[PDB]
Amino acid sequence: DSLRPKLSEEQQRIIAILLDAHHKTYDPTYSDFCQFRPPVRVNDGGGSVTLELSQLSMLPHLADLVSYSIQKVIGFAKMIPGFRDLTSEDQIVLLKSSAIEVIMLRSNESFTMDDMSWTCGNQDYKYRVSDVTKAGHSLELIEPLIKFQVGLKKLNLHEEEHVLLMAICIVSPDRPGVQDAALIEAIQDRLSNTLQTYIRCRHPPPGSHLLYAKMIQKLADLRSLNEEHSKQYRCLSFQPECSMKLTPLVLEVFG
Ligand SMILES: C[C@H](CCCC(C)(C)O)[C@H]1CC[C@@H]2C(/C=C/C3=C[C@@H](O)[C@H](CCCO)[C@H](O)C3)=CCC[C@@]21C
Repeated sequence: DSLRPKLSEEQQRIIAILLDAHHKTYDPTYSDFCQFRPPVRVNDGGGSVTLELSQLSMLPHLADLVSYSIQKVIGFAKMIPGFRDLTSEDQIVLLKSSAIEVIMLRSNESFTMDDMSWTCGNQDYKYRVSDVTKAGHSLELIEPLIKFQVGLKKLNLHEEEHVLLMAICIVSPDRPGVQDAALIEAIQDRLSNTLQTYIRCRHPPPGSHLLYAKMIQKLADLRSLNEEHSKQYRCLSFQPECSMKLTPLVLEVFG
């Protein structure tokens, strides 16, 4: 063929709602960042696990940034068509297991290939590999995280595809501990069908009909980064007085 059905009225509403949800929960001016505990950058040119763990100089700032981001994700998820139809128990399972992956996805909007930084930013609010090691993380997370960001940037997603990919990430029927996997799968399928149809209808050439499979592959990549973050957060958590440098929400979500 191959067939290019038009977006239904419902799929059109779904996309409008997700776009609106993202515009209300993602500030592209980063104007709240001055409210976070300030960034501190110690002398660590090369760049010492002992010193990084001793000082955790960027952790209060980046933990506030991540906590703030988790709050925005909860807000976004609440607006996903169908999410509120789930049990409060399943909503929380989905939120806590996807939070770090959605933060990695939504952070792509501040990421720039100009210098491979998340520029929120300023100079104070520009985050590089070395800022992330100053928060207690190691290259086994950071280097594939940068690779992931570049790979995602190069998909050149429409904002519609970006918000759908975040929604699909969150409403995933295979997360540990979900009860109503069938309901979650139904909601995800509706979103996935919307995304597939959108790409067919609206995405030039085509056939860049590998775009959907490239997007699904990013979801698998995110599971990997999630396991590695979990390992590294555990070792950060062993640092005496680390909990003062985090926040209640971060402690709960990642504990
Ligand atoms: C693995 C890290 C998170 C976990 C850190 C922790 C200390 C909790 O383990 C990194 C993931 C990316 C993260 C990062 C920027 C993330 C952003 C996400 C968005 O929510 C922000 C939107 C703000 C408006 O709503 C903005 O795009 C920046 C920079 C430098 C590495 C990290 C701190």
